[PDB]
This record gives sequence, structure tokens and C-alpha cells, in this order.
Amino acid sequence: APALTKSQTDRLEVLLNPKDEISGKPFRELESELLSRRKKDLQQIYAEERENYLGKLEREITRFFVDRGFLEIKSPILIPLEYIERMGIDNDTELSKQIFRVDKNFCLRPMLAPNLGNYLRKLDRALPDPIKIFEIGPCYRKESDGKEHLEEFTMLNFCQMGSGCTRENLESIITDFLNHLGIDFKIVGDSCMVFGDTLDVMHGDLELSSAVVGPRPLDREWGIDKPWIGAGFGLERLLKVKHDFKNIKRAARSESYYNGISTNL
Amino acid sequence: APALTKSQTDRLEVLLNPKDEISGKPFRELESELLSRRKKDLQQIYAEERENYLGKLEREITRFFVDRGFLEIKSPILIPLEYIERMGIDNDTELSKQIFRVDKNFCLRPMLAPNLGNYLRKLDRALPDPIKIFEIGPCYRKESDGKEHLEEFTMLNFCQMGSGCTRENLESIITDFLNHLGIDFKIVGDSCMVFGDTLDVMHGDLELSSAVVGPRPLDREWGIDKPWIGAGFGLERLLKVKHDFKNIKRAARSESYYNGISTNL
Ligand SMILES: Nc1ncnc2c1ncn2[C@@H]1O[C@H](COP(=O)(O)OP(=O)(O)NP(=O)(O)O)[C@@H](O)[C@H]1O
Ligand SMILES: Nc1ncnc2c1ncn2[C@@H]1O[C@H](COP(=O)(O)OP(=O)(O)NP(=O)(O)O)[C@@H](O)[C@H]1O
Ligand SMILES: [Mg+2]
Ligand SMILES: [Mg+2]
Ligand SMILES: [Mg+2]
Ligand SMILES: [Mg+2]
Repeated sequence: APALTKSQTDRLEVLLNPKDEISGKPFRELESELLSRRKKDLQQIYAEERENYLGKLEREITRFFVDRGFLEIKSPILIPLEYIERMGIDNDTELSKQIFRVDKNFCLRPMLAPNLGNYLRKLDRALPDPIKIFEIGPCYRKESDGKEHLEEFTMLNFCQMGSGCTRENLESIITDFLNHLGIDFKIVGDSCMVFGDTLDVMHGDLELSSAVVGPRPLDREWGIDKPWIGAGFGLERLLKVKHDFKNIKRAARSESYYNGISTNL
Repeated sequence: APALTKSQTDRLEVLLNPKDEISGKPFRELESELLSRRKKDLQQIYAEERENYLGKLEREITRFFVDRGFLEIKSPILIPLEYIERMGIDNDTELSKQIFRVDKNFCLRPMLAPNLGNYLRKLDRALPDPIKIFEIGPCYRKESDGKEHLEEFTMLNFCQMGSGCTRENLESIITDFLNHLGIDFKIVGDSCMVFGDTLDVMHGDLELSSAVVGPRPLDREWGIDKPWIGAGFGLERLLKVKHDFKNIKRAARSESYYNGISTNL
């Protein structure tokens, strides 16, 4: 009955899944049981559904927003560095240090707002009020934390421009959206140096989203001058909460986890 | 009846769609008709389907491969630069000049094979023969051309490892796949300095895919030592052929086109 070492405990925690029936037994026997369960999990997925959780959640979210009147956007991932400055991200500011630069000209987008802003302006010349669009896709930020942050993550951003752009409607859409996914939340006032007063959608201490009721003074910089509402959510945070993963690495695009199951068996 | 200038003709060609009923009339009246048609196209999309073509094609392809027994993978977009060297991409070779480097350590993947190779090895410890997986996602290459090449594009890669890994089965899957999408093709032998003998799937002069029947000597470098087959396809090329777009910029993740309709109206 010698106690487990910390490294042994870390190995088992890699193989552990939240719903597992979790002492006395030696490491090798516990590792062997969990290896066996996890192989069985992968087999069941391969035999039956075959869908990746992140891809699937993206499809479910897409269905939700298309059915509620929002146009699906697929915009570039590499964007001009200008777009960041025009977002008023001064080089002093924390999010400046977080940008992945690629060329002299471009970066990997740290957020979806810049492209959606351009779509709102452009679509305003063609579509009837209100204009409703959303995008889901990769975003990139350099981060220090690893429990709730990834450097490569997936963001949903939805927005509406014209009539109906109230706090009430925004909260109502957020509420329907998270009640549809079956994720608990509360809405709290917060701020940030780019957008002023946000609503943050929180699960305990974890920020699922930052949302905003416009207008804001930077709007003019995108040729926007109508009311608008918008919110951005992290898909990997949503998965982490929905599947009760202890670490966000389980929800990521990854070579070490598949639907939260270690691939190192 | 003065002739159209080349710049005027370029403006109209931006607004023209392949199915349009295409003289005599002045520029302003032709531009106005086409503006009107294109606004109507966007309105119809917004009123009815609301789906982006590239997102939609990704869903349809996903359905096709999941239904035929392939596991859906979502792996990282930023990958180690090592992975490129281990692919045997010597710095001399053309694809070396095409890599978008990000850090000292990482690049934007120019292809999906490296990650899929790792999944095949890892999954072999858990799944029954044959192992079938696919991934669809962003890939990046610096290119000179702009008619058939983008720097940011979307790749499908499917592969099978173990039994059933023959040329015949690979051609059969390619055939079913493209007959399901309704895209004409022929299969031609070609080569490349990384994989030896490929099959290239061609539409006229346009390469839709490069596919390979293994094994190959580099396999060992990924811990793979079984037969395998695989192919990689460009979604934007598939869309370009399917919708008969003259330029691949119409099929891309973009701020200038939405489902091949100019957004500059
Ligand atoms: N590094 C990251 N990894 C995973 N998800 C993220 C990351 N950054 C942002 N998100 C998600 O994207 C949503 C909107 O982005 P944003 O509000 O700008 O992030 P944020 O306010 O910096 N949150 P945090 O960094 O946790 O304090 C957040 O609510 C998160 O759910
Ligand atoms: N720059 C690009 N833009 C769009 N699609 C691409 C690009 N590069 C590759 N593809 C697609 O990805 C598939 C597999 O990649 P690969 O065969 O390595 O490209 P390739 O052989 O360099 N083709 P090409 O560059 O046109 O001669 C190709 O058949 C194309 O359909
Ligand atoms: Mg942050
Ligand atoms: Mg926030
Ligand atoms: Mg090429
Ligand atoms: Mg090729």
C-alpha cells in the first residue's frame, strides 16, 4: 500500500475522466484499468458517432444562429495589423503584447470583431434592417495561464445592427443560447479598455463571454453609425463547462486529447 | 455606344456571376443592373438559407466521411517547425520557401499530413484495423499565382491505415466522394519530391487533389509501419469548380465576396 507519487498521480489524472468511478491498489493496476476504459471510450466513438466535440459544437451553434436569422460568415484568419490599431489597441495595452505577428503587415486574428465590423458596413448596403451575422473560427493570443486559456482557440461572435439592439434582446439571445446548450451562467457588469462597459457572462469564476451594447465611439472608424449589440464566446470554454473538464487542454484542437480522452495510451 | 474601358469591364466582372444573362448599353446602366441583381442574391440568402458556402461544404464533406466510417479530427493549426523537417522538406525544396513561420518554433501548417500521421500512430494503440480518419481545416502557403491559389485555404485530408489500403479502394473513395458532390474529374499519375508517385485528381488543368498509396520510407519517422492510403483536397478549388467561379478569390474566406457575390456594392 505505498502512497502514489505525485508523478504517478499526474499520469492517472491524464487518464481520468470526470464521470469515472474513482484507494489501496498499486499504480500499475490503476493505470491498466484506466487505459482499458479509455480505449473502450475511443472504440465506442469510432463505432458509433465519429464526431469531434469541437466540430460538433460548432455545427450545433451554427444551426442555432442560422435558425434565429443570423447570416453565417467565414472571414480571413490572417488579418492586417492595421485592423488591430483601428480597434484602438495601443501598443501599451495588454492585448498588444498578445498578438501573434506573421509578416510586417499581418497577424493571426486575436478576435473576430474587426472582420464582422467590415461585414456589417458592407452588408448594410444590401440587406434589410436589422442586420444579423455571426462567425465561428480560430483566434490566437499569447497567454501565460494554461488552466482556462489556450494560445489557439475557437471563438463564436454574433452581432446585430439597426433596430432591436437593446440590452434586453442581447441578454435574451444569450439566455436562449446557453439554455439550449445546457450551460449554467450568470450575467455580470465588467469593463475593458477597448469597449467600455461590457456584460460578462460568467460560470462561477470562469468568463464564458464578453458582450457589448453599442454604439461606441470607435464605430465611426469602421464606417458604422447605427445601434448594435454583440457578444463573443470561447467554444473551448463552453466545452470545458459542458463536459466538466478540469483543464481546457481537454477541449482544444490537440494531438494529446480527442473528445477529452488522452490519446497517449 | 462608346466602348467600355478595361477598368469598367473589370468592375462589371467583379459584379458578374457565372449564371448571369450577359452589348450597347452604357457603363452606369450595366453597373446598376448588376448591383441590383447582386443585392437581390444576398437578400435571398439572408431570407432563406443563411449558410456560407465554405462552411456548408465543410459540413457536407464531414457528413460524407463520418457516414463512411472515418473519424473526424480537429488538430492544431500552428504546428512545430520540426514537423516540416520530419516531413523531409529540405530548405532547398520549393515548399520550404512557402512556409509561414510564426515563432522560432512554430509555423502555420501548410498541410494536414503531419498531425494525421501522429493520430494514426496514437490511435493504432486503441482502435481496430482499419484506422480511418479525416480532418478539414485551414492551411497556409505563400504563393505567387492568384487565379487558382490562395495563401489561406481549406484542406480536406482523409486517410486509412491497416487493411484495405489499395489503389483500388482509394480511387473508389475518391470517385464516390466527387460523384456525391457532382464534380467532374479524371485521375492522373504525377510525382512530387516529398511523396514519390502520387495520383493527382484533375479537373481539366486544375489539380483538385494529390493522393498517395503507401507505404513510403519517411513513414518510420512518424512511427507508422503499416500500409496506408490518403488524399488531400482543396475546398476552395472544389467550390470554384462546383460553382464555376472564374477566380478562386470568390470561394475563399474573404471580406470581398460572400458565396461568390461581391460584397462591394
Ligand atoms: N486564450 C483564450 N483561450 C480560450 N478562450 C479564450 C481565450 N481568450 C478569450 N477566450 C474566450 O473568448 C471570449 C471573448 O474574448 P475576450 O472577452 O476578449 O477575452 P478576455 O476578456 O481576455 N477573457 P480572460 O482573458 O479570460 O480574462 C472570452 O470570454 C473567452 O471565453
Ligand atoms: N495555395 C493553394 N490554394 C488553394 N488550394 C490549394 C493550395 N495549395 C494546395 N491546394 C489544394 O490542396 C491540395 C493538396 O495539396 P498539394 O497537392 O500539396 O498542392 P500542390 O500539389 O502544390 N498543387 P499546385 O500548387 O496547384 O500545383 C491540392 O490539390 C489543391 O487542391
Ligand atoms: Mg484575456
Ligand atoms: Mg472579456
Ligand atoms: Mg503548390
Ligand atoms: Mg499536389
